[PDB]
Amino acid sequence: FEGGQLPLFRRLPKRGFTNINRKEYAIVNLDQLNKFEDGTEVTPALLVESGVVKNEKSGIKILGNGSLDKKLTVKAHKFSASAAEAIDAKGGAHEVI
Amino acid sequence: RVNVTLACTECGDRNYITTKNKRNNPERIEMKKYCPRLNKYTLHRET
Amino acid sequence: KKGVSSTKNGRDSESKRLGAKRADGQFVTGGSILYRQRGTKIYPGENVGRGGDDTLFAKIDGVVKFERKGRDKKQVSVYAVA
Amino acid sequence: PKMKTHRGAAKRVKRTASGQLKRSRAFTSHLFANKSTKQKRQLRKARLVSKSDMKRVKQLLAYK
RNA sequence: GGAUCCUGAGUACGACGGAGCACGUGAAAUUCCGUCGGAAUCUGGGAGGACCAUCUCCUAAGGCUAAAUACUCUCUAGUGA
RNA sequence: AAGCAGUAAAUGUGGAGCCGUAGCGAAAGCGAGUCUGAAUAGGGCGUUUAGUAUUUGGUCGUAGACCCGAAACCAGGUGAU
RNA sequence: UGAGGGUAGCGGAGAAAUUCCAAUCGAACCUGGAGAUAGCUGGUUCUCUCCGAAAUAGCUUUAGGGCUAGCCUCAAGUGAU
RNA sequence: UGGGAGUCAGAACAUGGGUGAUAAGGUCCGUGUUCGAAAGGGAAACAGCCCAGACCACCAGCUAAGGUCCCAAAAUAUAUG
RNA sequence: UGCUGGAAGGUUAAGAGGAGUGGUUAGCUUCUGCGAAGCUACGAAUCGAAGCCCCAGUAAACGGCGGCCGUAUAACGGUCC
RNA sequence: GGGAUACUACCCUAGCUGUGUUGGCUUUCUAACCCGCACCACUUAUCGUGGUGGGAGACAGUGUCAGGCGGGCAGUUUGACUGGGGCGGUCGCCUCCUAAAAGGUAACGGAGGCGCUCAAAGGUUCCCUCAGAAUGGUUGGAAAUCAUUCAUAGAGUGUAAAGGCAUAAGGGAGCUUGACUGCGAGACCUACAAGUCGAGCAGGGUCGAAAGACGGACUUAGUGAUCCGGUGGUUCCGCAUG
Repeated sequence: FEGGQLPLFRRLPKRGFTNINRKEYAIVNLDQLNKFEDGTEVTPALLVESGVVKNEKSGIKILGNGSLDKKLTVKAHKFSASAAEAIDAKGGAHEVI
Repeated sequence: RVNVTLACTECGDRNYITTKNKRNNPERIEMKKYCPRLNKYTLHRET
Repeated sequence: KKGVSSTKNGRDSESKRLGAKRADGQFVTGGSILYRQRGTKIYPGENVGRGGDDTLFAKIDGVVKFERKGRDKKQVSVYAVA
Repeated sequence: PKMKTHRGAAKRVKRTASGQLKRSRAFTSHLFANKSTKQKRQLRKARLVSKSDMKRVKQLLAYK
């Protein structure tokens, strides 16, 4: 309050809404996988244990910023474009659940 | 001297606005101008 | 107090801050303003746009040169030497 | 107890990357017949809160 | 098996107006109120927060119910940077 | 964290849960890109490590909230010695 | 003029006058809400050092109140800016 | 950059201007200065004028504004009128 | 104006007449209406109490009991209202 | 001619009878229901009770719903500025002067405009170029119209004043429709809200042979958030899925 001069929050208009089931997942980028081996199957509950993930949010999803140093295979929900790209660049693949 | 909010040929909503008068310009006017679904200056008409 | 009566003429305009904003030798931006006027007191010359309200801008970045324009008028000549 | 939040203001702005707050403009949502094109373009935008009002309001938003 | 049978009537439900239910006769779909009306009885019905399809859960209108909680006029004993 | 062993303690036990580690966009979505979309452009937001838990101090906020002090309003009662 | 009775506060009474209804009334007194409220006055408890203002915009059902700006202070950073 | 504030009644002089009556120790703006928030000396006393800022001593000295017959420190000084 | 009264010329609730109907969909045709007899529910031709106009009356009701030229309905003729 | 008799909604001009059965309106009954309605008595309680007869009577009243009145009642409001309140006034924008040669700035201080207008007064090519003055003459109230020569834009420019203007931004001829979509670094303003000018970029067209040049009028004013409501489209979502 400012002594009657209009609050900003009625000077300005309400907008927008919430897609109430907003879905982004337990996310993970790339380079964290360097802890693992080559060829090793890297799975959801594995990574839960491994502690790159603390819990599932709405599933899992990936992003390609890091660098892998590990040809190997995954079982995931979701992927970026670069994601499976750079899996199979070294090789290995993505049993996309 | 009053307003005119025009309906395009097929651009399908309420975009363009101008001034005219029903005394100097008593009838429905129309002329060329750029609409977006076309990439060109097409004709549009009064409603 | 007592009867003081109807009363009118206290009417004036919330002003505008006109004139210049930059000066001789000074270096500028692309959408930079150089002057706020009305009419033409000065005349855009080199690399100078003129917006609607007789506002002038320099089309480029660079430095300024005011100077005479006619025999008795004045202009601008922006140069982007660097 | 717990603070509460200005729900009406929650309905009115978006938080940013660092800490800032992205506001929807105003002078909209009605007639633009009396208006111009550059205006309708530059109002189809969104801007930021200023630190001044931010000081005014900082304790309002614990929960964004 | 259930083929047949009993399955909670002025009830359910609706209109009106009032509250409550975070939420405005409301969405109040849910639940009560008072005035008018006013149902099926499975082979049917109820819901699924505008709302319905399909789908699903249940099968209303009959009753009883410890434990896990609450406060201290108490009493006892004790404690008090 | 609740909760539990414990003893009006610690400690231990206790992972439901909370924050962060990717952002963009009302949203659908996408992702070091995203939004707008016509490109990335274009610019906004980004982008390009370090934060976390407890505590001290300051400040703010809700609770009378530095202290005293009205006129008055309401509810229920007393009074015609 | 007495002794006994009857009228109650949004009310009573009233040869009317805001006049009376326990030394007081333009609607009493007791308690309670209630630490009612108070942009209003007053008040606010030992020391030394260092820095050190303002009384101006501007919008206000606002003018002796407020809000930011302004001008202070403190520590983080920068670096001649 | 960010943390914590108070200030919104200002006053007088010079100065500029308006207004008023080339009124007002007026009134409104402005440019300076002092007080407020700053003691000391000078103007007899004399918040704003002149000189001028105190860290504490000290029976030391030099000067400023101003002053030099007595109260009261300093020239009855010179020379001129 | 208020009060009463009235032709009531007509205009006027809670009242009726009924031609026809969501979101989703069992319904007449597998590009398609009898709205019938279907969940969060519905239409007009028309009239329609109190009244609303219209007209009377209405001054020990309220009210006015006026005004101009010549004139401090304080005279008069022109006088208006 | 005044509508208008094929069928004819139905028909005043109707007639007539009540029919699945019922109430249209008014009556008669009366139980209902009532009766501060009189006699009998429990109860010497005549209260109440219940007979009695009489009344009225399906009426109102009563419950809900509805709508007209309602200082009878109750709670609120009843702006500020102000050389005290005060009546008067004024309260939102634009031009100038005060304003002190950057800008900026007061006064219940001085003067003036505004709550729009131009589809041509706009856009774009190609022409024109002053009123006015005298000069002077059918006109003539000198002057109109016309004409000679100078006139400073004194012309004039849609909207007050200001600057500015013959690049004409003034005036015409023709063309038309940029009074275009999606953007823009950037800069001004300012406390905030806001507000203001843009290179240019795609794009794409008008006119123009083009060159290119047009993102509304020479500038400035033309009412004002937001919520709410409405409307149409709709990368959206929208509930177990649809």
